Amino acid sequence: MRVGERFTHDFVVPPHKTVRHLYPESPEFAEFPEVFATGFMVGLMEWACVRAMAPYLEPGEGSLGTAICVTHTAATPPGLTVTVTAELRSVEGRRLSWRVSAHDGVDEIGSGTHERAVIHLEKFNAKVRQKTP
Amino acid sequence: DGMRVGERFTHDFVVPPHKTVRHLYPESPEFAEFPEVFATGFMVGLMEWACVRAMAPYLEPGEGSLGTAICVTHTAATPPGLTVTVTAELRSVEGRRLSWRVSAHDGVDEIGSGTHERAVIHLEKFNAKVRQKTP
Repeated sequence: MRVGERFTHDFVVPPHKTVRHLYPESPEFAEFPEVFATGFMVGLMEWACVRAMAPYLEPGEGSLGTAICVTHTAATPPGLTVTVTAELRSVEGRRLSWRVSAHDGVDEIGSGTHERAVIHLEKFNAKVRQKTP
Repeated sequence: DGMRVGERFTHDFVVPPHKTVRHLYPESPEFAEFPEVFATGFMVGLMEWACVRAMAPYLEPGEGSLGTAICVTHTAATPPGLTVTVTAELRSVEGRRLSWRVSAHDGVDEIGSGTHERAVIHLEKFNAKVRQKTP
């Protein structure tokens, strides 16, 4: 995997990726404006990075998000297409650092950095199995 | 009043099965086989929720807020059934912009921390703007 490697993916915002859909159990969010939630944008950023690195993972391997540092500079109603671009900026063995950026066809909506660590899936699941209630 | 710098709100949440990674984007084939852990996008929303709850007594009627930045590590994984405690500490207020230090632990591990910034908005003004760009 090479530094400068870019990947791009598009996503038409559906009604069910607004703030209130992120936490339906939240009365405090229930009457927030109908805009693409930051947490959903983060997941879209993660997803772009996961797709870009998938052809470089061995079988039995996966990855986890380890950091997210982004702005969220404009709001997006449902119906717009959000284009995320992910550019690999660093590879420190198991650790990958992406510059992530997103626009909704009208505005730049956010950018910053996302980081990921490559895991062995079997060894990781055992670790979480043993802190599960 | 006005909000006081250094004041803390904490906020508890039992992670249910439906706040795992494959539940953030059910439409994602690429996520459908991820381990069953609390998604970063859900932790981020939990942190916003803590900050929103802390701010609410201080907003004028018709006022709300939007997150404008998030900068957090996510350092341990959390299966469903553990309680995530989010701590939001107010760092600064500069007119409409507030800065928060956000922190989370799942009873076993510290799971993440960093910063979150929000902006106070006039809800109906903002909605009218949002419509100007709906298709």
